[PDB]
Amino acid sequence: SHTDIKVPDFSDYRRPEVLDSTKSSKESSEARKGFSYLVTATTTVGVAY
Amino acid sequence: APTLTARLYSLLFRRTSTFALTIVVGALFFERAFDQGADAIYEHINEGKLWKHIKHKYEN
Amino acid sequence: SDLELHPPSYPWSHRGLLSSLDHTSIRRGFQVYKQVCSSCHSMDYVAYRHLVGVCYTEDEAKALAEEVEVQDGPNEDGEMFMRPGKLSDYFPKPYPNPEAARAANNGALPPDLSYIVRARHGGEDYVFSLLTGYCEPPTGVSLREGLYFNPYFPGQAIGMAPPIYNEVLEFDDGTPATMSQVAKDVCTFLRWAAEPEHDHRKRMGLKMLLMMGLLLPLVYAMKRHKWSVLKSRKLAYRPPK
Amino acid sequence: RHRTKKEIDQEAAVEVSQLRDPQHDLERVKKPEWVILIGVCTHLGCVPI
Amino acid sequence: TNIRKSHPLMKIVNNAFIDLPAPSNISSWWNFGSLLGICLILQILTGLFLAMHYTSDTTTAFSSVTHICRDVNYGWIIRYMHANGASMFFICLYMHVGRGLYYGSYTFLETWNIGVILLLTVMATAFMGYVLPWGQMSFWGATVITNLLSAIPYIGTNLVEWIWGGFSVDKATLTRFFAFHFILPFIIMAIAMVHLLFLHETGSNNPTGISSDVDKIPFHPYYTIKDILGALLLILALMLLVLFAPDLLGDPDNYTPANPLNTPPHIKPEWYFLFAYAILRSIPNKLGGVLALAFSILILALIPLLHTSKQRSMMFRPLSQCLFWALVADLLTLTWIGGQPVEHPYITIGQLASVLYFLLILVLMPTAGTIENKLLKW
Amino acid sequence: TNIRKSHPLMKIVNNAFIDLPAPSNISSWWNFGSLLGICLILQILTGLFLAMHYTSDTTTAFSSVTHICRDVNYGWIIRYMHANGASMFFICLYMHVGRGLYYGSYTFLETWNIGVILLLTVMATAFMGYVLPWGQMSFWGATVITNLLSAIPYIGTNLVEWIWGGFSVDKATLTRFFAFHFILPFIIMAIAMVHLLFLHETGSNNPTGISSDVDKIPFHPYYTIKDILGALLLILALMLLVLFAPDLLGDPDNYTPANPLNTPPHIKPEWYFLFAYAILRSIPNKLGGVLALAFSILILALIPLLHTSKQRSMMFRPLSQCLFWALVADLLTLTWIGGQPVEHPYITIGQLASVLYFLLILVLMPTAGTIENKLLKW
Amino acid sequence: GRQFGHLTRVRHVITYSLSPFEQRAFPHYFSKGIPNVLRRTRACILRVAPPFVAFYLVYTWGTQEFEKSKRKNPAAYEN
Ligand code: HEM
Ligand code: HEM
Ligand code: HEM
Ligand code: HEM
Ligand code: HEM
Ligand SMILES: CCCCCC[C@H]1C(=O)O[C@H](C)[C@H](NC(=O)c2cccc(NC=O)c2O)C(=O)O[C@@H](C)[C@@H]1OC(=O)C(C)C
Ligand SMILES: CCCCCC[C@H]1C(=O)O[C@H](C)[C@H](NC(=O)c2cccc(NC=O)c2O)C(=O)O[C@@H](C)[C@@H]1OC(=O)C(C)C
Ligand code: FES
Repeated sequence: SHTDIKVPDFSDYRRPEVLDSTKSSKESSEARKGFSYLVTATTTVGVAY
Repeated sequence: APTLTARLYSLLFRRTSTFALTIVVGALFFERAFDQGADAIYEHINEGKLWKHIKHKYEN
Repeated sequence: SDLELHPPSYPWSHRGLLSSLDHTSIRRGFQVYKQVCSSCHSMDYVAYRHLVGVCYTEDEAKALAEEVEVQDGPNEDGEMFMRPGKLSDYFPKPYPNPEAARAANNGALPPDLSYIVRARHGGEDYVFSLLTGYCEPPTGVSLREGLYFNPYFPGQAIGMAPPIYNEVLEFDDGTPATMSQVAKDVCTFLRWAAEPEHDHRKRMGLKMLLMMGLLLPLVYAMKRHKWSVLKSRKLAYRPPK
Repeated sequence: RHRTKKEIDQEAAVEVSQLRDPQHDLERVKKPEWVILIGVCTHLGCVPI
Repeated sequence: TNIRKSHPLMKIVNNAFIDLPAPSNISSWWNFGSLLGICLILQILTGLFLAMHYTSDTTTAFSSVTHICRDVNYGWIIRYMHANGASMFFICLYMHVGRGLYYGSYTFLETWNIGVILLLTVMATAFMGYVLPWGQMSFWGATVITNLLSAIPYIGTNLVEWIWGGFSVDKATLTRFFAFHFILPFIIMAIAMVHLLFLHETGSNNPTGISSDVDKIPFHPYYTIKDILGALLLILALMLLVLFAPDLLGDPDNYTPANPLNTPPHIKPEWYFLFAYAILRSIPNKLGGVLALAFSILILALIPLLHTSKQRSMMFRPLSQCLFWALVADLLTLTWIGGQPVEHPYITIGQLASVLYFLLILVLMPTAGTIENKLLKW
Repeated sequence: TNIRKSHPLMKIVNNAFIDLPAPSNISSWWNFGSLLGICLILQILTGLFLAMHYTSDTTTAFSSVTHICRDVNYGWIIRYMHANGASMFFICLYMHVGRGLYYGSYTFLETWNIGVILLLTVMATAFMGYVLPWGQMSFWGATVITNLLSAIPYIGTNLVEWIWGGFSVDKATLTRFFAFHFILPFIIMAIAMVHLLFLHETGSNNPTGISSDVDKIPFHPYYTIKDILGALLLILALMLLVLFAPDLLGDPDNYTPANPLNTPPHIKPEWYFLFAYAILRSIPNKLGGVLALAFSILILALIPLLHTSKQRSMMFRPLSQCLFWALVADLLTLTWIGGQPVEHPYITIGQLASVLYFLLILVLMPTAGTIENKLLKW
Repeated sequence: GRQFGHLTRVRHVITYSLSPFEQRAFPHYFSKGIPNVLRRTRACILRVAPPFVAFYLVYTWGTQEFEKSKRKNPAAYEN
């Protein structure tokens, strides 16, 4: 009965490199983290100034 | 050929060392280039400065 | 007298957001100050050195400073002589005692000029209008002695003589000293005599906008990231039976 | 303050019992043509114009 | 074992903004607590740098400030950030109290009350603040106000001269105010912590007034970053003033030194006292005017005794929601009138706004509450 | 239920001096913690009343103080209580640190360390304090000292002029110091609480260094009244000075205004820096002199790393007990030399006392400790 | 103070969530954003707006009558 518990679909929120159920997410692992960290790196570079 | 962001993560963002090193190295060059472009933008939209006024008084 | 009028919007070269003052125009203005106002209007806060970066140059400032004679420090006998002019000291001029301003101009105080643009509502325009305003009294009316007429003035009964059109000059290179050209320049200088920081202020202001223009979006995208876990979270309620 | 003939008469005509602080004008001056006062408002000490 | 939890110091810091459970639910109206904090320190911080250059002494008072603005490297931004931060400290204080009523937060008695104590003190502080440059507004501002204690029966006179150091405002009064303007923000800062202490006892209220225990999130990520962004916004605003419109909220006549002989027919306290100003003079009484002025603020401490509704937030309360905005607009009215001369329209309307204020908080909102109960069948 | 225990505020107060368990055992050497507290507030309190009359500005500095002493109702007692309380604050600070070493209290690292931070800050504060009246000692006192940072390689010059606001001591320097002399005691007061926070983590040490858990008494009665009596004694002393010998500990020449032209061959910092003064000049080096001056105080933070004994208090340690007093007397020596001109006997003896100081704390006491271990068979 | 683990009692609720590095920070920012703020604005205009226009009307009429009270004053004084 706890085997009726499927995780609700998220395609509606997923980053595009991650939409495919047949694609390993390790490929976009670097790219995805890179981006968000670049975002904060720049940010902090901005506060720094 | 991976991605710019990917290659960027591996070589500099992964370790908090290089991550931080990158931003202190990246802040130095940013302060310089942003101050250039900025002041330039500030002058270009002006020109009643004391810059273009000097040409007249090199003497005394 | 109970009724009043307010100034228009003269399109100053420094009215726009990121707009510097006209340094050429600040120059002529100091001239208007020295030849005309300076013999009635104290300017206790500005100095010859303050002019150095702004309008004039090193040697030029020295020279203009030397064209007066101020009472320097006492000497050995407790003297207090006079000396050429430094750069150091300011423009403390017209009168010693404040009431001596009243003894000259009939019972009227020509207030400090460093003040001006920030001490009167409307700023430059009120001084611009008050100078180039000068008009003639219509019916009803009166006046005491020469309590001149001015519409852009509380009560309309000033004590200040209109020292505008007396065409004085030295607008180096060539500039017509008309009433209006003379008024814009005094004001433009008076703006700078009140808010010297004026141009830097706005230069930084540009960077402040330009910086926040990169930061606001960024420090906002950061908060999204972290809250996204919460924003797309899914609830299910599964009670027994 | 040097009061004119007109001002003296106007103060003498005022209805005294209607006043918040009842006082005749002639008991507030020694010479009717001269009123001498402390330039301080009894409410909060500002200067009356 | 995690030192972040057992170290006597960190505990406090863990409890303040790391592990403290907060509603997954709060919105922007909860930011003004950090903003007030930020305000308080930034104020303390620029304020201090001005003190390394300021003076006191009536002769040099005005002169020193100009000295700073013109001579002191960067003295201008510091001076203007201080003066503009002061206004921002009121915008937030105002917004904070606002958030509070709407959402019913005032049900935390001790916390609310410490906050009222926090209000009077920053008011008392900012008042002394503007007397310092020794401008026209500074002198009579410092006069029109202080006097009020002279309305107090039997001893009013004594006190007003005791706070003065003379028979008027001079020598004794500027140094006094500077010193008090220096020690107060520290004391406030303490009180703030006690405010915050009592707050941690219940945790935060939220937009629904319901109770978020069933859905708390860690202050870690969440509210730290939502406080940072927020603070950046507060910086944008403070900098917009300082760097583009330095005197927009400042009375141009606090320039031009003092003069116990003058008094420039106009004169009003800084914007943030206008609503209060309006109230006081909208009463033909020395005693009543000041009595009413006091009640105007001390009524906040009365609000909780007139909570009548069975719900806590106004989130689901249209009737009260209407009276809330009527209150805000009406305060915006008092602010506007306060800013005008005591003449024709302006008198009677500011007189109506006053009555409204007190009748709204004392009769209207409490009744709106009961009717809503009755409508819901509660 | 007893509200004295569950109310967020009282808790703190219950923990501070009501229910807190303390050794049935402590003696008078434990009073200086209250005395330092008292000192701190009384200092803050008279200090503030002087600020409502003081100025800054080099022209009026000296004038204002005399104004206070002569014109200000009671300004004299306030002024003298402030100046004398300042000395008392050192006598206690000194005694406190004394009590500490003897009894091994320093084993509470965090607490001891906060106390060192408390020492440097009140030193830094009191230094700025005496520059204020703008007397002769104030000027060169403010000069001889500050300069020292000019001994720091490569950047010394920059810093000393940055702390100065010019190229010498003037305008920029008096206002600066006043402001810092104003904000420091508040900051100290905070640090004190953290000092006290860490102290409550272990409770108090005692004359035997053993451990009193087996015999604790409530702070209630006991140490509250033994603190009151104590404070009365501190009042007797402070008042004895103020009311009978106001300038006994004060350099008579801080009277007579400043003068960058003069310098009166004598000049020494206030008594409480004499031992330090002696050390610095007992070294023919700009760098070494100041380096040694620093170590002279920063060595307290070194003491715990040289605890060598198997017992905690010196109560049962004759050998160390002797080296302790040799330290005190030797400090009394440095104080005396510091007070004398750099001439014949005085040089070589103050040079010996310095070496002694460092050799005693760094080699002698640590060895005395080990020998005692060996004697006991430990 | 109150810590997680001692807050309150919760029965049978599952909560699925996703890593931030796996989703977008701005899903349908404009697509779903605008419609919603319209919806929240609509939902509240009627309780917020009215008191403000009331002030607005009283502010413009108030200054009006202030000028027309003095300036307009004369008016007529005919003899
Ligand atoms: C371009 C040079 C001058 C400028 C810009 C200037 C500008 C001003 C301004 C802005 C005021 C105060 C206006 C106000 O209260 O709103 C004033 C007051 C006055 N100044 Fe001038 N003025 C100048 C030259 C003079 C001269 C030459 C005299 C000598 C006749 C003079 C004597 C006065 C007097 C008597 C007043 C008092 C007006 C009053 O308050 O009743 N000023 N001036
Ligand atoms: C020194 C000025 C003040 C500071 C620094 C301050 C700081 C804070 C902080 C940090 C919070 C938590 C974050 C938040 O809810 O926004 C808060 C909440 C609160 N404050 Fe203040 N505040 C100050 C003035 C006030 C005022 C004026 C009041 C009301 C008279 C007040 C009563 C409250 C209440 C009742 C809460 C609870 C809010 C809630 O739970 O939703 N405090 N304050
Ligand atoms: C204890 C830290 C503070 C210090 C050291 C400080 C010191 C000063 C000094 C020396 C001045 C005169 C210089 C000037 O006017 O620019 C001043 C002005 C002022 N500060 Fe503070 N103050 C502090 C905290 C505050 C606080 C908490 C407030 C309230 C927001 C405040 C609001 C003001 C105001 C209103 C003025 C006068 C307004 C003006 O500049 O035109 N300051 N302060
Ligand atoms: C702001 C100045 C200081 C204040 C207000 C202060 C306050 C106190 C108080 C109230 C106590 C407990 C009562 C007592 O043992 O006497 C204490 C104990 C202690 N303090 Fe301080 N103190 C100050 C400076 C110092 C200094 C200079 C040190 C050493 C550098 C220090 C390190 C200690 C230690 C180690 C104890 C524990 C004493 C024991 O357990 O026997 N504190 N202090
Ligand atoms: C924040 C509270 C304090 C304030 C407001 C304050 C303010 C002042 C002022 C205005 C003076 C100059 C008037 C005079 O010399 O009598 C002064 C002198 C002094 N105070 Fe403070 N101070 C405070 C705390 C302290 C502290 C913590 C100490 C260190 C025990 C201290 C020790 C001194 C000293 C040494 C002097 C100069 C010595 C002398 O009077 O001859 N005061 N203080
Ligand atoms: C020195 C900086 C370290 C912070 C420690 C002191 C500061 C402190 O205690 O930090 C936390 C952050 C404290 N609460 C909040 O901010 C806070 C609480 C609920 C929700 C939100 N936001 C959005 O929902 C909040 O932002 C808060 O913001 O109070 C400040 C007034 C206090 O500041 C003070 O005391 C002053 C007396 C220092
Ligand atoms: C305002 C007065 C209420 C007291 C609360 C603050 C004061 C406080 O915390 O009180 C208790 C009394 C605290 N400890 C002791 O006195 C104490 C402890 C062990 C033994 C003895 N005596 C004899 O064996 C003691 O006397 C102590 O004395 O610390 C003061 C420095 C502190 O004072 C401070 O913080 C200042 C920062 C205020
Ligand atoms: S009417 Fe209130 S102070 Fe004059």
